[PDB]
Amino acid sequence: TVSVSIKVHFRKLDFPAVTICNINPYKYSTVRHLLADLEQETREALKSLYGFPRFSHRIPLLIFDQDEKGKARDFFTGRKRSIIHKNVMHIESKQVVGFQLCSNDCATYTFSSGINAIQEWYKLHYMNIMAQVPLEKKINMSYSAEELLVTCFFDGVSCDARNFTLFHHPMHGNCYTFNNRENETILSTSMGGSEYGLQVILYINEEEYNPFLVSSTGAKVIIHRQDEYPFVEDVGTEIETAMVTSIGMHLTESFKLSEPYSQCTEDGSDVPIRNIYNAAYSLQICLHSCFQTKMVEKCGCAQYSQPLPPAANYCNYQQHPNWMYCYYQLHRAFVQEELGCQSVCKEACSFKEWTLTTSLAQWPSVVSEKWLLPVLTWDQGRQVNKKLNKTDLAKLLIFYKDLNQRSIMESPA
Amino acid sequence: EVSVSLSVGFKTMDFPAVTICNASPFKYSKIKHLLKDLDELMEAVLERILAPELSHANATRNLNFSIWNHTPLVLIDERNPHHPMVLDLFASEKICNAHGCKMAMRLCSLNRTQCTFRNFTSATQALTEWYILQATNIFAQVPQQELVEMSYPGEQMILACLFGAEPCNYRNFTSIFYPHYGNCYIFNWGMTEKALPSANPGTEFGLKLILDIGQEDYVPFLASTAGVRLMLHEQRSYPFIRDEGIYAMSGTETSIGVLVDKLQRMGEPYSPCTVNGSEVPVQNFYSDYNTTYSIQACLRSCFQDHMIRNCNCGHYLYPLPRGEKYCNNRDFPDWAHCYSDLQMSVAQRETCIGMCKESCNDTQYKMTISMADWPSEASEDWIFHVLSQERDQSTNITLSRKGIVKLNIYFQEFNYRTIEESAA
Ligand SMILES: *[C@@H]1O[C@H](CO)[C@@H](O[C@@H]2O[C@H](CO)[C@@H](O[C@@H]3O[C@H](CO)[C@@H](O)[C@H](O)[C@@H]3O)[C@H](O)[C@H]2NC(C)=O)[C@H](O)[C@H]1NC(C)=O
Ligand SMILES: *[C@@H]1O[C@H](CO)[C@@H](O)[C@H](O)[C@H]1NC(C)=O
Ligand SMILES: *[C@@H]1O[C@H](CO)[C@@H](O)[C@H](O)[C@H]1NC(C)=O
Ligand SMILES: *[C@@H]1O[C@H](CO)[C@@H](O)[C@H](O)[C@H]1NC(C)=O
Ligand SMILES: *[C@@H]1O[C@H](CO)[C@@H](O)[C@H](O)[C@H]1NC(C)=O
Repeated sequence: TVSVSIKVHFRKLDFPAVTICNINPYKYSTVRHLLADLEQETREALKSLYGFPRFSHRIPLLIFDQDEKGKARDFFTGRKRSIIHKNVMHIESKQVVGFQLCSNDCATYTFSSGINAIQEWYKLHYMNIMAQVPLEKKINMSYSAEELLVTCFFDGVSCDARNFTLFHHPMHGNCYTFNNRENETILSTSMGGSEYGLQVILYINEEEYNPFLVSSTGAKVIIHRQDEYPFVEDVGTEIETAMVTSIGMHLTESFKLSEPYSQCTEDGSDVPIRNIYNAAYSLQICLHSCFQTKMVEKCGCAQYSQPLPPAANYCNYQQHPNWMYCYYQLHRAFVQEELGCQSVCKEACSFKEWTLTTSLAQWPSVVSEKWLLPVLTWDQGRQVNKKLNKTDLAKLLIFYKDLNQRSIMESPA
Repeated sequence: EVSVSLSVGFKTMDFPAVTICNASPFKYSKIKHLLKDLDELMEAVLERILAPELSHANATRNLNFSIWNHTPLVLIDERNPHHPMVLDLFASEKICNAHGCKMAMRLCSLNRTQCTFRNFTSATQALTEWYILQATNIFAQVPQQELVEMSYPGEQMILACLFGAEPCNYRNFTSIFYPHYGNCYIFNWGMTEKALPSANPGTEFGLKLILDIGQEDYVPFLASTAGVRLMLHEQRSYPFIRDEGIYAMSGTETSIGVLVDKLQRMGEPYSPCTVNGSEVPVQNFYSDYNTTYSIQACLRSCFQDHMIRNCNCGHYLYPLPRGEKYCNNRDFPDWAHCYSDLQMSVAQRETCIGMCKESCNDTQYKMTISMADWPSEASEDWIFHVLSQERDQSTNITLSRKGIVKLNIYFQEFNYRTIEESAA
C-alpha cells in the first residue's frame, strides 16, 4: 500500500508541443463541388419546416408521432398538427424528427428540435462522403500554415510556418503543431510571463465556413507532450475570433507506484494491443487503437473518426451498407465494458499535464483597430489584398505562469 | 531527514489583495498635447508603409525628424545575398515585404558612430516596439507627480463596488503608478490598514466590481488590447502585474474562483531560500513602497542596478534610487542602445537569477476563470441608467455601453491547501 506527496523546483524549463487547428475543417468553396448535391437535399429538407410547400434514400429522415411507438413516417410524406407546459415560450411538439439505422433489427435517433436533426443527419452524409476521399486531396484541400498564421514569436525570436509540423486530422483538416519538429532541439523558457512565451496571430475567414456544420468562428489549440497524440476531437481549448486568448499554464508532472492493486505500465509493452497512432503510449490511445481494431475485426472496415489500421478500408455506406448499425453495436458494447479493450488496457505510470489558466481580452482595441488591421494586411500583403475585418483574426498567447517543476510523487508504506 | 505535511479544506481567512489596471496607461485626451508630434510622425510612417501613393513631399517633410533621427526604422533588404541593402524609410514607391526583407531598428551610441540593427520579421511587431520605445523616451521627461494625473482616475474607472455585503467606493483602494499601466488600484492591500477577512465561499461573499474601461480615450498606437489587467497577490506585495496578471474582457461578467496554496522550503542546500530578503546584496529599490522582499523585486532592481552602472541612468519601467534619473535621450543620447545590450546579453539575465535568492513563505492564488455576456436584456437599460446617474456626478456627463467590465472574485468551496517541506 502507498502514500502521497507534492514537491516542486525552479529550473529553466522546456516548452510543450502546441497544436493549432481551424475549427472549420476545409475551405467551403474548395469542397463545395463534392457536397453541392447534399447541400440541395438539406436545404430542401429545411425548406420543409415552415414557409414553403438520392441521399435521403439511404438514411431516410423520419417523423415520429409521440402518440405511438414502432410507428414512423417519411419526412417528405404527409403530416399535420402541441403538448402543454408551464413570456412563456416553452412547449413540447407532439411530433419529432429523427432517422434510423438497420442491419440485414434497427436503432434510431430523435431530436428535441427539427433543425437539430437535419444538421446531425447532414453530418452523417458528410462523413459518408469524405471517408471516400484520399488523404493527399484532403491535405491539398485544407488550410496551409503560411495562410493560417499571420505572425508568431517566442521570447522575441521569430517563427515561420516552417517551424510547424503538419498533422492532418480526419475531422479538423490540416492541424499544425509547434515545437515538435524531429531532430531539432526542443524549445525552453528562462523567463515566465507572456512576452517570453509563444504569441501568434491566426487568420480565420468566416467567409469559407461551410454553413451546415454547427460551430463558432474560431480555432482549437491543444497542449501536449512532444511525443503525445492530440485527440483534437475531445480535449482542446477553443479560441474565439477578435480576442486575445492568454493561455497561462503551470507544468505538472505525475507519478504512481506499481502494485498488484495499483497497476500501470511505463511504455505499454505489457498489453497485446498494437498502437496505430504513431505516438507514445497512453490510456486513451490504447483504448481507441483497440477499438478500431475490434471494429475492423467485426465490421470489415474502420471508423473514419480515427486513424486507419493497416490492411483496412475507411467505412462508408456506399461500400458497407450495414456499417453504422455494426458501429452502434460495438460502441454500446464498449460502453457496457463488454469488449476486451476496457479490461486489458492500463494507465501510464507517469505523465505530464499543462494545467491551463485561460483568460480573454478584446483585440484590437477599438482605437487601435484603425491602423493595426491595415498593417496586419501589409504583413501577408502579397498573399492577401483585402482589408482584414476585425472578426477575421484571433490573437493567442501561450506562456508559463512560473518556471516551477510542480509534481506529485508517491512512497510505499 | 525530511518531513512533510498536506491538507485541504475551507476556513475563514484574509482575503487576497487584488489589483485593477486599465490597459491604456493614459487618457489620450489628457496627454496627447505631449504626444502630438510623435503621433503625427507615426501617421506618416504608417502612410509611408501602407500606401505611399497617397503621400506628398510637401505634406510629409514638415514632420519632426529630430524624433526620427534618434532611433529610426530601416528596411533591411537582403533578398540579394550577394549584396544586401539598408534603406531609411525617409513606378510605385511601395516598400518591400518579400521573404528576404526585414524591418529593423538602428539603435546607436557614441555620437552614433556605433550602431546595431534589431530585427523584427513583421511590421506589426516593429511599429509597436518602436512607438513604445519612443513614447517611453517622452514619458521619462515628465515628473511623476504630474504624470499620475494623466492615468484613468479611480473616480472614472470604478463605477460600482461591493465586498460581501459591505459598501465601497474608489477612495477605498490604494493607488500606485505602475509605470507600464499608469494608475493601478489595489484593493485590500493590507499595508495602510488591517486586511479584510471573508467568512464564506461563493460569489455572495467575494468582490463585486463594475468597471469602466473608457475605450474611447485609449492611447491610439499604444494599448492594443482592451479590458482590465487584473492580478491576485498577498498583502504588501508590489505586484508585478505586467507578467503575472490576468485579463478580463469588456461586456462580460468575468467571474474568478479562488483557491490558496502555501509552501515553505526545506533549506539552503535543497534550495537557497531566504526568509525576508535581508541577506541579498541587491538594493531592493522597491522598498520605498514598503513591500516585502520577493524574487521578482530582486530581479528587476538588479537589472536596474546594472543599468545605473553601465548607462549612468535608470530605465523608465523600474523605480529609481532616489539620487538617479530616468533616461531621456535629451540627457543620455545612447540610452536606448545601452539598454538593449542589457536586454540581449543573457549573462545579465542569469547573473541576477543567480544572485537573487528564492522567497520562503510561498503563497499562490490558483484561479478558475469563467464568463458570460453582460448585461443581459433583463438588466441593461435600468442598470445602465442607475450607472448613468453615477456618471452624471461628473462635472459634465459622459456615457458608453461598450466600455463596462463586471467582476466577481471569491473563494471556492474549499479555499486552502497548506503544504510543507521541513528538515528533521
Ligand atoms: C521636435 O519635438 C521635440 C519634442 O517635443 C521638440 O522639443 C522641445 O523643444 C522645446 C524648445 O527647446 C523645449 O522647450 C524648452 O525646454 C527647455 C529645456 O528643455 C526650457 O529651457 C525652455 O524654457 C522650454 O521649455 C521642449 O521641452 C522640448 N520637448 C521635449 C519633449 O523635449 C523639438 O523642438 C522638435 N524639433 C523639431 C526639429 O521640430
Ligand atoms: C492543391 O493543388 C492545386 C493544383 O496543384 C493547387 O491549385 C492548389 O493551390 C493546391 N492547394 C494546396 C493547399 O496545396
Ligand atoms: C512564514 O509563515 C509562518 C507561518 O506559516 C510564520 O511563522 C513565519 O513568521 C512566516 N515568515 C515570513 C518571513 O513571512
Ligand atoms: C530578517 O530575518 C533575519 C533572520 O532570518 C533576522 O535576523 C532579521 O532581524 C530579519 N529582518 C527583518 C527586517 O525582518
Ligand atoms: C512606508 O514607506 C514610506 C516611504 O518608504 C515610509 O516613510 C513609511 O515609514 C513606510 N511605512 C509605513 C508604515 O508607512
